[PDB]
Amino acid sequence: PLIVPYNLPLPGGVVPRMLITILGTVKPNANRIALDFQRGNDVAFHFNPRFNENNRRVIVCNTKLDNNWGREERQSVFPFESGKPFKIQVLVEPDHFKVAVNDAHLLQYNHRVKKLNEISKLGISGDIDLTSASYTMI
Ligand SMILES: CN(C(=O)[C@@H]1O[C@H](CO)[C@H](O)[C@H](n2cc(-c3cc(F)c(F)c(F)c3)nn2)[C@H]1O)c1cc(Cl)cc(Cl)c1
Repeated sequence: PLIVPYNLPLPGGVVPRMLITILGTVKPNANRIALDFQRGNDVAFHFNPRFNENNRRVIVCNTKLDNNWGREERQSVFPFESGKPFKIQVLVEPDHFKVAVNDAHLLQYNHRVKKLNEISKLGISGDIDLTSASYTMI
């Protein structure tokens, strides 16, 4: 297993055709999970499942620039379930990050941070038992 919060360096940033795979299990009674692709202190892509936001389950996506969050992108579809194993796959594409959960397409997030070669970290945080975090070129 891996220790959470987890820091996975992405040497030289991300590039199109780069596939990142996170394997884990959501804790029972989980409240939140967050993936943070970072460009220094900026968060290029924050992918944040929320298990209880006003008693609803929602995925919140955003970008943080100079310490300020931007305009959120919300997804009704919520594939996660407390206490169950999951797989998140983030495929870096020319115009967006493509997220699939448990082999099902979930969302696309357009690149607001254009310097892909500077998004050199993925942080993994939240109410999970983290099993594996890696990348490969497809
Ligand atoms: C109300 N409000 C929010 O709730 C913020 O929305 C942001 C996305 O828009 C981030 O999700 C922020 N966030 C989550 C986490 C986090 C940390 C962990 F360690 C986790 F394990 C985890 F799962 C998640 N860290 N930061 C969240 O505070 C907010 C919104 C805007 Cl747009 C502006 C402001 Cl000023 C506040």
